Amino acid sequence: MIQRTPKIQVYSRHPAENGKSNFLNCYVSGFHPSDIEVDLLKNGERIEKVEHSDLSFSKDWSFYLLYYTEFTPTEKDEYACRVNHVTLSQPKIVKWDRDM
Amino acid sequence: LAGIGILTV
Amino acid sequence: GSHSMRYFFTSVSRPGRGEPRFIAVGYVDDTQFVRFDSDAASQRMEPRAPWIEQEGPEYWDGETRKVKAHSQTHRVDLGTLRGYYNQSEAGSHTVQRMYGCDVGSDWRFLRGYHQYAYDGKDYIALKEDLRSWTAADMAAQTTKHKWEAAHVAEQLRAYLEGTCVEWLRRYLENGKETLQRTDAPKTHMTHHAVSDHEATLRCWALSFYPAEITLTWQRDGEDQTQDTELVETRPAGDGTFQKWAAVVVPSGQEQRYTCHVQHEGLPKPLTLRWE
Ligand code: NA
Repeated sequence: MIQRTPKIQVYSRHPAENGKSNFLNCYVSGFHPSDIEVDLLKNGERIEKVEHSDLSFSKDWSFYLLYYTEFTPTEKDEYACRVNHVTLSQPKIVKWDRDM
Repeated sequence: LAGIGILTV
Repeated sequence: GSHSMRYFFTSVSRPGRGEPRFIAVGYVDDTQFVRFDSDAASQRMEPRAPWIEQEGPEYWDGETRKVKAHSQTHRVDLGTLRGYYNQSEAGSHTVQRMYGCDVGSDWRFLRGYHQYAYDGKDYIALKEDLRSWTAADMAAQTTKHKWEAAHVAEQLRAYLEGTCVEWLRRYLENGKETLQRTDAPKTHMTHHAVSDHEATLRCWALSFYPAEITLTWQRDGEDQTQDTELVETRPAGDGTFQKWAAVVVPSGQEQRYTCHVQHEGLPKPLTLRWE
């Protein structure tokens, strides 16, 4: 059966400035089948206040989803997104890197 | 949505 | 200038854990406006854009009735396809359907589409003329014969060339502030050493709408396609999109490299330089 691996991106909605409210996004795209676990992490702990988009797909049939939460960046806090899917042998963690 | 033409395969 | 309306449907079986999950979404261009989820409490088609909220009770009742009928047919399909492919109940399977219509800058019909997939691969699709079918495998020929005998293409063509286009035009008018805008990309490049002898160059496009955009790198005017990392265009969450392209280059060679951005909101394509 076809399986396609999620392509995971973790990023802020607006350019990050410490102390200014913003949104943290984890966009997962290009996956099949649709069953996927996505958590946003703060200092390695799961964030509870997380919304997501309605499941849709691209022209090649692969799915995409956005997970998002409001946040206020600081110097010290580390953010990440943890994703599991059949194509991944263990959950994959992608760290937010604000200096890309 | 389409109200016609959506059939079972 | 040009616009599209598309509906996307996904049904997934979950053997021994109840009925299949069914999710439907509709988009105008890159803007979602409706959803239905079989697992949700409301059991209604629900608005997802501010400009569709003004549609009255007849619209929401009618869209809910139609989306439930779509849910029921895709539910049956999951069983039918398991029969066609001699599959067991050990595993979950996925059906996807997408259909809709494109118009040009003058809002006249360009083309229509209706495509179906099973387990992530093409199954059957309407041809460009909307009068005949492309079936991807032997099991889809069976569907083709059944759909030809039931005159499905004639019904779909009528919807896609008529009703779909009429409602797209209504949405483009009612949602004009959102749908008939173009937000040009805000662009820049970043530079970061990865070692004492190489640097990552990353070309950024932010805050653009619609999502279609091209970012490319050149070295002395030659395209660097094979050496470029290009990420999927992603939503910012506010109705605009972002994308980047990167190359890793030897330090000292930055001035040979240029990033090129094309987007419908730009008066001219941009070339970004390190000199
Ligand atoms: Na896994």
